[PDB]
Amino acid sequence: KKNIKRNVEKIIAQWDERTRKDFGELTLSTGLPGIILMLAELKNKDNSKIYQKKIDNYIEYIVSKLSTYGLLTGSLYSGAAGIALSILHLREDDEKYKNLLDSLNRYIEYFVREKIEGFNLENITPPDYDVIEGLSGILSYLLLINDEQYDDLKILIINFLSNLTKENNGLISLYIKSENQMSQSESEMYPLGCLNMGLAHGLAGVGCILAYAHIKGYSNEASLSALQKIIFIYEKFELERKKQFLWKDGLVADELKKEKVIREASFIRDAWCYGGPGISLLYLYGGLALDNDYFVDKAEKILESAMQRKLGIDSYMICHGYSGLIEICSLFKRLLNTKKFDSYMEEFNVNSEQILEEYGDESGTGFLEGISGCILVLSKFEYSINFTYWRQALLLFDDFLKGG
Ligand SMILES: [Zn+2]
Repeated sequence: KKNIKRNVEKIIAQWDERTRKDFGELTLSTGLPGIILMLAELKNKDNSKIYQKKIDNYIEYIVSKLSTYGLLTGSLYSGAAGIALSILHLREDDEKYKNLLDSLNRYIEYFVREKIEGFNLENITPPDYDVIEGLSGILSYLLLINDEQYDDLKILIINFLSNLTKENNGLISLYIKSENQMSQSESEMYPLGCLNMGLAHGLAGVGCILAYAHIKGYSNEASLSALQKIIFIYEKFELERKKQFLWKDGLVADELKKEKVIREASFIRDAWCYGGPGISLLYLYGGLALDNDYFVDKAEKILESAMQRKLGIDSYMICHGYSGLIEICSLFKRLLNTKKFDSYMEEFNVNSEQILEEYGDESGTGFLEGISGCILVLSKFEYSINFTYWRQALLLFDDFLKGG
């Protein structure tokens, strides 16, 4: 289909215009890091020449924005880790990429080490630890670096996350007080606060990165116990019978302190960020890292269930849309050689032309919610060799069974 080409071309036009006119532009979420990945993934196509040029332009632009306004964050989705991920594949092509990457890496270590030092536990909020803004996301990038000089950093973060699964105010740790919720409306959903149970912002994300850390060579008894405790909490608060393979977004103090779910949710959905699809990654990675066939078998059922149901799905975006679910299924097939999701993947690719044309102008061009995320997904069905590490940003680990 020649429609990816037209669409890409118009994304380049918008970004060529912007790159001679905002914090947002430098983020993986909505900005150039995402556009760089999308374009870099299209190398086999005829216009890779032009694409590498735009990529190099957009990198130029990024470094002069950094060397003027600096960086405030090391985060995967808003900061240095996402900028570094978007160009990691380019490292050995020229020293300009290597130098820039080394700068990003020193900044990250500085930033992480500084964030851990100043951390106040009874002010814990998801951007502290999570995938989008916190350490889990940062570690996801760092584990791609083999240079042994980041070992202490890796374990510093691993211990820190593990420690957050310990009991506190009686029992607690990763529990978020109501005033510590990310948004006004969330403070109001959870007047007594909660344990966030999503991949993007909650316990599943922390669990995944610890399983992935283990298989990359980075674990101890404390982290393996943390992983275990997390999967144990997922096994415990799983909803029942007809709501089987479902979890609420958050568990509240008393639910936790009585070990049974009490009040029922208003809105559960099937997303990468919250719900079954994301949660299946925890079971998959726990299962594989812990050598537990039950966990692995179950991850499959959790995802299979979500694909059948598509709860709250009304777009093709990555974060909480159908492209997200589809990409998680593609990972299962890569790691397990399962055929369980083959019809869902087939159907999506059959429908591709329509997906792009009806994609809103409304959610922008960016990775996490915009059309370029969707183009990444489509592009790797068409040509499955990944030139980039984009999937790392979603905790989709193609190297999970490659060793250390
Ligand atoms: Zn989302």
